[PDB]
Amino acid sequence: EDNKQFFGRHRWVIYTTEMNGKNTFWDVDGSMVPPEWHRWLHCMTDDP
Amino acid sequence: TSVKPIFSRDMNEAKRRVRELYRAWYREVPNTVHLFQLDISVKQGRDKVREMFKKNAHVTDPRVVDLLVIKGKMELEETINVWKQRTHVMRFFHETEAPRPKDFLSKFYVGHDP
Amino acid sequence: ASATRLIQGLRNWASGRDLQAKLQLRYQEISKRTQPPPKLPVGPSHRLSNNYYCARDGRREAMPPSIVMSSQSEKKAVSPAPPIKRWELSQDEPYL
Amino acid sequence: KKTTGLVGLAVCETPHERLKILYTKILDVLGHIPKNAAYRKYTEQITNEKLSIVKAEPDVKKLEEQLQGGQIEEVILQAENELSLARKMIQWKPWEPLVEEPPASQWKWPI
Amino acid sequence: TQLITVDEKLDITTLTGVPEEHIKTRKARIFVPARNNMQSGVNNTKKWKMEFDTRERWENPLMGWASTADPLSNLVLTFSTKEDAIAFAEKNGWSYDVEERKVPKPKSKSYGANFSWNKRTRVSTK
Amino acid sequence: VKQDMPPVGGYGPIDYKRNLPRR
Amino acid sequence: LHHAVIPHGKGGRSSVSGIVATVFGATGFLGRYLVNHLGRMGSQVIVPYRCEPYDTMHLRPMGDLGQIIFMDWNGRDKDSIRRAVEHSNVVINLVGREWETKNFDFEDVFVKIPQAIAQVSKEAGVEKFIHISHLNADIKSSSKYLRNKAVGEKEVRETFPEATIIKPADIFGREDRFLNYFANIRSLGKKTVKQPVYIVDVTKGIINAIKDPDARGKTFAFVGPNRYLLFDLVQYVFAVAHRPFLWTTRDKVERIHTTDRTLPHLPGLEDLGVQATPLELKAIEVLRRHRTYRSEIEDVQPA
Amino acid sequence: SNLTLNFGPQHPGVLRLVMELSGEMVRKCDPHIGLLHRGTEKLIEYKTYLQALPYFDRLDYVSMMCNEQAYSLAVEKLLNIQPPPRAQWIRVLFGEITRLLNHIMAVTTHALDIGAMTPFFWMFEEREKMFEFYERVSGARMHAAYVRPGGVHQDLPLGLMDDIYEFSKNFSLRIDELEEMLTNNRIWRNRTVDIGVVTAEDALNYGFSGVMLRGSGIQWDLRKTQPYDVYDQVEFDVPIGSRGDCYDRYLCRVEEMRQSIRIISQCLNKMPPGEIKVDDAKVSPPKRAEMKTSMESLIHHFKLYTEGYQVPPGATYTAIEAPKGEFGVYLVSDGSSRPYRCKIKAPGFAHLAGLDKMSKGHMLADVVAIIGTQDIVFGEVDR
Amino acid sequence: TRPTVRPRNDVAHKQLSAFGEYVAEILPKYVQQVQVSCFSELEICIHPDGVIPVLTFLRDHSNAQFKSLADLTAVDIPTRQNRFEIVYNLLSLRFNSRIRVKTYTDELTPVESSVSVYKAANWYEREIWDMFGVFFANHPDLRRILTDYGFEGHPFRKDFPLSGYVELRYDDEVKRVVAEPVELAQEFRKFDLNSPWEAFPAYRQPPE
Amino acid sequence: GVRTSPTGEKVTHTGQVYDDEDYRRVRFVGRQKEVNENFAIDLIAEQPVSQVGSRVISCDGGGGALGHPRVYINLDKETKTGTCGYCGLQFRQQH
Amino acid sequence: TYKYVNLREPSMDMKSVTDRAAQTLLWTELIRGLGMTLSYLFREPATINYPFEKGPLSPRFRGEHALRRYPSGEERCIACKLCEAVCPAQAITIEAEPRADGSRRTTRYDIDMTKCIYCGFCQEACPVDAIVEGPNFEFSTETHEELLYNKEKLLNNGDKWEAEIAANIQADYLYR
Ligand SMILES: NC(=O)C1=CN([C@@H]2O[C@H](COP(=O)(O)OP(=O)(O)OC[C@H]3O[C@@H](n4cnc5c(N)ncnc54)[C@H](OP(=O)(O)O)[C@@H]3O)[C@@H](O)[C@H]2O)C=CC1
Ligand code: SF4
Ligand code: SF4
Ligand SMILES: [Zn+2]
Repeated sequence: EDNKQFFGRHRWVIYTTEMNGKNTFWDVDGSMVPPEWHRWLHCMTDDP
Repeated sequence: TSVKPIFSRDMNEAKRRVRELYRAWYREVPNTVHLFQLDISVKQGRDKVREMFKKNAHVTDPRVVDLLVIKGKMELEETINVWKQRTHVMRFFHETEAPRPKDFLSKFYVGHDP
Repeated sequence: ASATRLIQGLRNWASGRDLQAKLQLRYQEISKRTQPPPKLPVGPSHRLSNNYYCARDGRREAMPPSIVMSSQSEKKAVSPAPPIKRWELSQDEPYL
Repeated sequence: KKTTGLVGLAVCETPHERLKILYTKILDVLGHIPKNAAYRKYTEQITNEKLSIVKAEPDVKKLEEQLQGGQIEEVILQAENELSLARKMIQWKPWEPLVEEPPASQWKWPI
Repeated sequence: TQLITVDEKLDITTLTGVPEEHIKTRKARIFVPARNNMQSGVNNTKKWKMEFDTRERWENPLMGWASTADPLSNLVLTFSTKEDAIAFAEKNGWSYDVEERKVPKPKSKSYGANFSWNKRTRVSTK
Repeated sequence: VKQDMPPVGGYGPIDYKRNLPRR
Repeated sequence: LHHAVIPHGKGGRSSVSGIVATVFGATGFLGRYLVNHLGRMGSQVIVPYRCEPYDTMHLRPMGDLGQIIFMDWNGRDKDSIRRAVEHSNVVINLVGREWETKNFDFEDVFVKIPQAIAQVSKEAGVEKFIHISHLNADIKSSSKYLRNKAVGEKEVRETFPEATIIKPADIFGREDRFLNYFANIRSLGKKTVKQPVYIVDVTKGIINAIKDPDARGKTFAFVGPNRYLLFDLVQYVFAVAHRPFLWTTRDKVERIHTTDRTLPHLPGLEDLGVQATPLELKAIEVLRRHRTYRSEIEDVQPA
Repeated sequence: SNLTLNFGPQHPGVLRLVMELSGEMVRKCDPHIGLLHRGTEKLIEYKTYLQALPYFDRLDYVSMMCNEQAYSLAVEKLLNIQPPPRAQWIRVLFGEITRLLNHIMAVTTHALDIGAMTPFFWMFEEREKMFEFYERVSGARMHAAYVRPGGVHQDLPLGLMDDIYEFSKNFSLRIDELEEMLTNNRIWRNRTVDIGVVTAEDALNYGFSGVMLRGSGIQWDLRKTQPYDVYDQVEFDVPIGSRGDCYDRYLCRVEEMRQSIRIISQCLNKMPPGEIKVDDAKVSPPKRAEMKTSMESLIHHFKLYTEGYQVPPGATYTAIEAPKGEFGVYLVSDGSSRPYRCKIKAPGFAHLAGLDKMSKGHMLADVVAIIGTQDIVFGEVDR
Repeated sequence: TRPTVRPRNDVAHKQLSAFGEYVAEILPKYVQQVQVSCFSELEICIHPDGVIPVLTFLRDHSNAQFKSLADLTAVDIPTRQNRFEIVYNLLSLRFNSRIRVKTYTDELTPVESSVSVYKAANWYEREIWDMFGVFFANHPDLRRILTDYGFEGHPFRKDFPLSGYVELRYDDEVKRVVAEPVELAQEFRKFDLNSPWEAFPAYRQPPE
Repeated sequence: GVRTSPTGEKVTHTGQVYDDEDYRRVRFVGRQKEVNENFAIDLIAEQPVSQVGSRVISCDGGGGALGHPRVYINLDKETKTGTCGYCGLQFRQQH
Repeated sequence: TYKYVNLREPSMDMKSVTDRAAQTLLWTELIRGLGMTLSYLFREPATINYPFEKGPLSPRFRGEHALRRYPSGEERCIACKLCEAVCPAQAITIEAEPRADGSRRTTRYDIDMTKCIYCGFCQEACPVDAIVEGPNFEFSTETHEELLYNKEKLLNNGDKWEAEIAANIQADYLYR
């Protein structure tokens, strides 16, 4: 979560490889985030 | 029951207008079957045009025949223009029915159908 | 914001609006989310010992439409309404 | 004045005498209307009142804001339209009694 | 004007576009609907409903729904008298069965006879 | 109490005039 | 039969007909038209494909919502084929490429493919297996194609005895092989009788054979109503294609120079009951793509 | 003879147009419309009031709250309910927001339909913030129902009006920059001045409404003549056009955007903290706490969502100043829980009726400019 | 009665009563019902021999301008002999008033076709012809607007069902779109929502 | 946690498993029958039977406007515990 | 109150006519429009990177509805058919049976996501808050079979998260 950039570039995610054995280094989807960070990342809160 | 007419006074003008419209539909088919690039000979098209005119043969009221003349003249104008496509002119025919029979016995083998 | 001075000056010079103060990127005056929970007031109902529904029966006040004229030395010739006044130019810069 | 607000309505040049000859033609064609109809009474009443407003005006803007109808040439178009319906209502005989009634179980709504 | 003089039935069935199968195959039941017997209210009376017969409603083999080959089945035509119902049913072409309107019988009930002396109308529980 | 959303004593002005520099 | 196998109501588009058809091949020409008529019937069509999902995507919107189903298979493993015919009312065998490959030949496609599927459909316990074969498939020579189909007919007659071997002539249609092969040329002049038959009459015959028993076991043959000469056929198709002009293997040219003959020892269309159509109507249908803008019906009808 | 072109449904909205043109300068054009026909009136006839409210939300689709406001005021006019004042002020604020949205989409899609590409992107960033406001208010991106007959449902959350204030300032600067970009742009003035003149007599006989009446002379605002709500307490003025030009009509739309900014400013400054919905449980549903700990509130919730509220028998026609014009709804209701027949007067339909007089003496690029210059969405034109 | 009840005005009610009486006085030939509702909008219920005289009177006559035309519809009512009700909805410009001229007709009668005195009624009349089925005589063009060309049945009637009789799908036999009888995938469950107990006593019709 | 028929396919909480004579076993080929493996009957028989010292007691559902509407239930039978229709969780009395 | 525009005459003063001529010849305002486009050239782009920064939303967002269940308990639904009664698309299909315990329950609760217009009327009509329009936009389905949610896809979707749905409801249960 960065604070200096504008509203839309507050919070980003960096995905890692080998979460279900799908070779997710390339072709990264959505939907890989657990739901508490799905509340946090869509800017519905102010607390992690 | 002094009813206002549409066009006519009795069945005489009704017969005159429907034979005028049939003459127009007769001279209107081969132009369209050359234009829209159909797959059906001219004689079959004329036979189904006269079948569509023989379908409503038991109609007697003059206002109703006047209104059918109006319907046919509207559709003949929409077919002499290029507004209607190949789909609607083939939709007048019936090639994709696999038609249900009319005997009681084959209506009995596929039942619940009076 | 958070840009250097030279491109800021060229933005201000290529369009003379002093563009830095209003630029439509929202940074700090986004409304702070997870506000405190609200208590919502109740208006002119719920007051005990006057709320007979026969009083404010707005559905049943709808009368059937009245009629007259049917099938079954006189200053007259009325209009449906008084005639509508010609307007006037507003004062907030009439010819923009 | 010059170039009023309406687009296809080019300006007039003599309001007073044009509107007066319009209303003399109104009273003429209305003089050809039968008498016992109410239509002659109401039209002749409102047209004599409007013409009598017109008879004693030296100005233009005073006639515009005093006589209702608003803008000055819309009054002239309105007068031409009323002359057109006077010519049409010489025909059509609307003061005759009612044409044949409905089946009378019809205009009740709630079905 | 009024030039046409004829006293004949109307034949709109060739104009209304519905095919001959659904003209001469189905049938119209014309009836006052019965009072919904769990409730007690005859506001559901006073309207002659025209309805059609029901037909096959099989099971949609992917979910378990009620598929149907019936356009006309979900109609209802609320009328106000039997005569206009018969006139519309004969005009628009299809067959019709007109059922009967069965009013509640005007009885005579009396609390004083619920508390009688020698009769057998002795409720013995109130 | 009440927790609606009124403004805080009235907001500021918002310009509504066509602004051109005619330079 | 369990419930949800009884029919219900009218035909097609979530109108449940009573057959579940496992249709082998089905990605090419004839299988696509047969899936078209089964989706018009309102059935459940299990198509197995070994190719890309794009071709079964092109034949996909035929059936209704979830009526047809897709599954993978191969020509090597019996387990995927038994998984394809786990539960099926009927199964039809429509397979065979008109040219060789490096992995599958004319040899053993028509011997190793129908034996394996007929074995696993007999062991899975289905009825009404319909196998198509080409006409004049004989042990007599001049085509590896035709001798392999003759061995295939004998083997599918030997194992699974209650099968319906059915055989069409050189069928022609909107996306034909041989008539389009005639139009796409540049040629010789000889004499050979040959009778095309139109594809929708053939697939109406197939659906009547697949839902109309008393035809189980007996082999059928499709005979077009024309039975005429090849040379006037080529000149008629050029005259209707408005061009004068006076994978191309040797097996294909010997097929179109094989004299197709018919024997009435097996019944045709009338004992099954569907009308056949002549050439010229559907020929004017398929012969588009003349020229930029560009009737003379020949109708040779020999013998 | 003459060239009978058939402009199909490709993009130059979506229509079919058969033009018997003379020689790059036309003769007889006929719009075949009805390609986007859905059956809204029959569907509303077979449904209830609250359930068929989204049909009135989406029969017009660019305006998204004025159509809701028109249908909800039809039902509130027939049912004899005055909504509470805070509902009226939020309804006015969102009417002005939707008016701003529809005018700015009409401006940008007319610019792109001519061919200018970039202010489309600028003002659609602004309209992305507009949709952020709609998301925070209701939860939907575009098709917020949100306007029940019986006032605004489920009032705005805490912390919104400051964002609307910030958006007001920045949007005033952005529309000033749009007038900086275009508007005395020379080639665009050459593109549209003398095309599509409309006489006010023909503007009344052909039944033009809204912006066409402003452009062709006569002063006619529903918001000024017939205040259907609290518009009589906010002070604004309407722009009038001198000549019947397309450039004039563009100027009129831009100044209606600017007056929408004024009304939003005064509506923020004069918000009363009254109440969300009406003081009648038989029309609006009761709130959920009273529903749970109350018997009569549960009964009214249950019947009000199954059967719905009934409507007394009668017929009404109301019409409000949507950004396209006099958006009209004519309800006919038998006394029941379903409406008997509704019908919709579409300003786009009435404007497209006069396409012959707007494109009689001009060329076909001017025909595309005339089709663009009236905010016609081809879903509302269908009814 | 003060909160949450729509306050009615009586000045507009008295004026519309007086004006409806005035209209029915000056046009005695064609006028049957003159009704003012509770929310003050005028309705004049009309025999179908005077559509052109009533609208030529009402567009002109200088005491009621009524320049603008809105909704035209002919609400499809069964139970009557004359089914359809054509509703011309006239809006003035100088006056701020709304009147509804409601003329009646049955299925097979030409009304006098107001296209010559309201040019806005061109597509309105063509749309009512296509959707309802009311023919309009002495009229330039009647075609099918808002419907398919191969479609017919006049679908906005109460007699035409909700789902139509035809349904289109693409097929590969004839390589085109064809029309087939409707085979829905779900029933369209019709709900019996019209509960009893007479929610309005003021609208009770007298019984037999 | 879940039962399974001898055809090899999982039953649900509703006993709707297919027979040997269906084709929906073939529509499940290659794609899993996504059954909820968490039954709703057995997560209440594990709940403690509450014992409340009054006679007629309330039930909310754990939170104002988070839960079912209030039901007041009676606990006067001696062999059958009272049971909320909304909740499903029992109560008893103590005196 | 009307404020009408397009009223100027060409001023025959020499400065106004020579300024209009200089505008016509020296290309003034076209270079001014170029200056405005350069002023937006030298800005920062107002784009967001999608697969790493999902865009902002609201705590009342509507989409991907699923069934809730009680805190440490059974299913929350009753099969009271309020949502089937209010569903304007008529997408809900409920068939109810009671189980062996005696509480009234279901057998079939099928929603067509294809028919669903996503109003919120089934969110707000449910008295016990069983069905709630969820947070997200994750459908993107290759087949038309899979967009028809059964009761068990709904319960797996309500068990894939409750913490999100409980957090949104606990954020916004005092408005509705
Ligand atoms: N002239 C004609 O058209 C006539 C044809 N027939 C018969 O009709 C059938 C179909 O012919 P047609 O459609 O024209 O041509 P195709 O070759 O295109 O049809 C055969 C089908 O089976 C598939 N297939 C073929 N070989 C294999 C293999 N080794 N492994 C897997 N799949 C295979 C094909 O491709 P894919 O693998 O991509 O699915 C296709 O789906 C044939 O059996 C032929 O004998 C009979 C009489 C006349
Ligand atoms: S409204 Fe709620 S409790 Fe009622 S059936 Fe629907 S989901 Fe179940
Ligand atoms: S949100 Fe979807 S499921 Fe819920 S009521 Fe609306 S259409 Fe029905
Ligand atoms: Zn409980």
